[PDB]
Amino acid sequence: LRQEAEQLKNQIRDARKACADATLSQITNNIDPVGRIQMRTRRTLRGHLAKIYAMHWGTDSRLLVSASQDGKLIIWDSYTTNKVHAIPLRSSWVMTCAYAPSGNYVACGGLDNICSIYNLKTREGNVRVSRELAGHTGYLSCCRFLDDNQIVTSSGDTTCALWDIETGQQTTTFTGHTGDVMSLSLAPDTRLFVSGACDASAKLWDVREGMCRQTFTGHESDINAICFFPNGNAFATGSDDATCRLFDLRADQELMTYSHDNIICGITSVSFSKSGRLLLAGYDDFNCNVWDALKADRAGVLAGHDNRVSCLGVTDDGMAVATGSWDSFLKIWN
Amino acid sequence: DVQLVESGGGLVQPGGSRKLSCSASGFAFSSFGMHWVRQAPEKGLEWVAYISSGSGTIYYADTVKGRFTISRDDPKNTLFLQMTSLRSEDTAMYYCVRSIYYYGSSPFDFWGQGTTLTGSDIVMTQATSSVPVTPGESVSISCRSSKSLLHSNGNTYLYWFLQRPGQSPQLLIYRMSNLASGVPDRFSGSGSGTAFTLTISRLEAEDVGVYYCMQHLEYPLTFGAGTKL
Amino acid sequence: IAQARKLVEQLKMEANIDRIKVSKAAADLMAYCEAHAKEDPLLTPVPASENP
Amino acid sequence: TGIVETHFTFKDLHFKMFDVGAQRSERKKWIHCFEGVTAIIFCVALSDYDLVLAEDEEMNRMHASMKLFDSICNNKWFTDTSIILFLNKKDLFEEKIKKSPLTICYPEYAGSNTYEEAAAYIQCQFEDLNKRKDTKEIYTHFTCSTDTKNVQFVFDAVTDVIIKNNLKDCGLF
Amino acid sequence: VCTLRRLGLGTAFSVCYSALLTKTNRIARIFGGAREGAQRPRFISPASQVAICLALISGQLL
Amino acid sequence: ILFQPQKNVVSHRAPT
Amino acid sequence: SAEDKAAVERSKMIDRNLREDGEKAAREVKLLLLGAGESGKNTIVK
Repeated sequence: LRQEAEQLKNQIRDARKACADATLSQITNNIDPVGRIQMRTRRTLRGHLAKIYAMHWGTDSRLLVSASQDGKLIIWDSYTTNKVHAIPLRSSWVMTCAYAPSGNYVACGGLDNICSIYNLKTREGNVRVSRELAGHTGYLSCCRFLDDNQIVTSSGDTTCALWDIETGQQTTTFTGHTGDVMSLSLAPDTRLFVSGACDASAKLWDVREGMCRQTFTGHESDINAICFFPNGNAFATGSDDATCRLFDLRADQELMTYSHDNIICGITSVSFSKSGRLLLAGYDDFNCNVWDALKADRAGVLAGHDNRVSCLGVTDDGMAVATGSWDSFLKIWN
Repeated sequence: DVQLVESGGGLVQPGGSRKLSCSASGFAFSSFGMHWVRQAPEKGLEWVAYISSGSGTIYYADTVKGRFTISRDDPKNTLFLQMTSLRSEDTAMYYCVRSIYYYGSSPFDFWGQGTTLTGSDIVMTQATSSVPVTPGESVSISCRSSKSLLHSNGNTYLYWFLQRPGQSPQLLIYRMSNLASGVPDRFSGSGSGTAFTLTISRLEAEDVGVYYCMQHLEYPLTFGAGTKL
Repeated sequence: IAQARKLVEQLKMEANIDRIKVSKAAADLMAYCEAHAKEDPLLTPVPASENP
Repeated sequence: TGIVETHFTFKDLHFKMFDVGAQRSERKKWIHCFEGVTAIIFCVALSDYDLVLAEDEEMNRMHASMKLFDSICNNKWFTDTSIILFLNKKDLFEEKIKKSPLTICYPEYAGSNTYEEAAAYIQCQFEDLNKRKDTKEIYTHFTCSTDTKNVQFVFDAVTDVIIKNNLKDCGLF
Repeated sequence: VCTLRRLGLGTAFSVCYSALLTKTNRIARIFGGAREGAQRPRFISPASQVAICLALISGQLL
Repeated sequence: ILFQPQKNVVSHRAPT
Repeated sequence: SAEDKAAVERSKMIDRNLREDGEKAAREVKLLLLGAGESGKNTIVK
């Protein structure tokens, strides 16, 4: 019962306090901040005709895919800014998109509880639907490609399930969290997809083994987006209370909090850079923001979006960041 | 299944001419560019004409400029080609070619069965005409061009075909560094600027054929001399 | 069964709390940023940008 | 369990209603994902002003709709869209209008249970919840138990807001 | 003075009678969208109407 | 606007 | 710039396809059914 869990709840807090007393994440205070990194313009990709919620890059940092309410999934390339696949979409109420690591498949999901899989490389000049994924009652909040065959996606039914595109079935079910699950972020090791659920608690999961090893709490309001640090030693979680945090893996606790007095909005998307020193943001004031994770200070502010951003992505080789604004504009800032 | 069987050209006479009809099956014709290729009984391949998607762009060869007319029927999924005042040099067997153009695409990846009809351009020259080969050996085929094919975008325009005896050629390597779909990983190519080579290891019995190399920079589409293997 | 599931799940975090770091987590992120500072092109402008 | 978009066309205008509700998630996470809509339709059961939720045992069936209706109109997302009101099963309501006192829903109401009179008070109680009503319009309708002629009203209701929306941007209004 | 007398007389009776045409067209087209539905007609905007008003005026200048 | 104020009424295409 | 020119030509064609679908999507009215269930929603959708 809850009486037994009370002792366990207090026991883990004592261990967390011991780690919190060892360091303060500000012992150095001499990280030599770069300063003004104001990347301005030179990318004004257009083509959509409705609101945009997702924008995912490729492994080669060449192909960019975005999903909109118009029911048209479009694949873009930043270099030549010309549309390559203006493929149609069965569901108009979509909220996420995914791009295969091998550059062969894309995924879409929305309020219809369908995770459609499309094969880009087909010997017919037109993509087809690989199969229809069903089994969720909530909504495809965020979808990612675990590999070329196995994928992991979120749902609005507090259930994250691994999928098998070969035949179609939920190999594993992770229905062990109360709030709503909003987004997930994978790992280069292809083993961790820590959640960004609505109840302000990030729960870690293990691929092919249903279990939770650590839960990260300490956020107010809701959580809308989550990222993952490149080396796997930490990750950043974006809450809806205009606050950000950096949850370390070994420390398993919050060590930094990024929030200014004047700003009160929320985070809709967050993503690290290659080095991880500079962290981007998703503030809802019709503009994006960047925070320096080294000096714990704001590096700069960039704007130019008529509507507030909804998606954000950093290329795997850097030197390009895209913003999925609610307006039908995607800009790669450089 | 993809079928590009073409019906049309046969016995003709000087002055009189007649048209071609290439029928599509198993694929979307409206989203593909289409090409025609001549093969003389004693010579190699040759460009004829090209129709883009939606008939938005029209091209013709110098030898048939103002003489041949190209047209397509997207609803009928059939491709036509009008001919006027056929000459003796036009006596050759025609090819129907399927192609698409986008980032990462594989142009000239499928060819039709084929029917039998009875200066500024970049010069494609192959110094070798034939090579005796044995199973299990390694052979290198060198293809050279009069103009460098390396564009500022960082990609070159090289295409390779293998002439099976009695059927249509098949694409092997496109852009000199990408293998076509269905082609084994054994086939490979290398080059820089104008000295392009193709490397084959562990020769098999089926590997016998004639290799042709093309260029696509600008648009003087010409075929190579052809090396017999 | 909800109470039983909650208590059996709680011991996993307590058991995982044994593998805990005091200062390695902070040093690991700082070392990674410094080591990969040259590789990252966002912090330092480059003259050979692929998106001009 | 997802939403259902039904098609129906009348008088040379195509309509695509969205049956959103089966969704049992936050809803708010996709409430904003249902904007740009010209108008919304709110269905109210007239013969529910007495019924009380058995599980809650404290919240009335009609009073529960009052909280939902107030939240929908008062949010910042739906400030630029009109409201269409539908009343269902008036035959049972008319039968219960005297059988069950209007007080059961409106204790303050003390007027004769006469349908015409009661229907008037409950209709006026729908629109007095929004803080701002200058840019908000409500098109109340009574429909029917079979609702054979309700298609004409919704066709006229959208036409009123289609013209109004166009004039707002053009500055003519 | 003689040069702009022809310009002055032509433009004044063209500016006055072109704004009325745009106003009548804008009202008629907006109320003429009964056949269509839930869509915003093009060229009806405060910025676009000024430009289209000068298009008819500039025709007289030519 | 001036001679008879206090009206300030403009209406849409109202059929009822 | 040969294949790039053809790629731009394909982009222009599918740009028109997206453009023409914009009017069709905008030519249809959108209505949202709201309220508690079993309150008459069946009689207005059948």
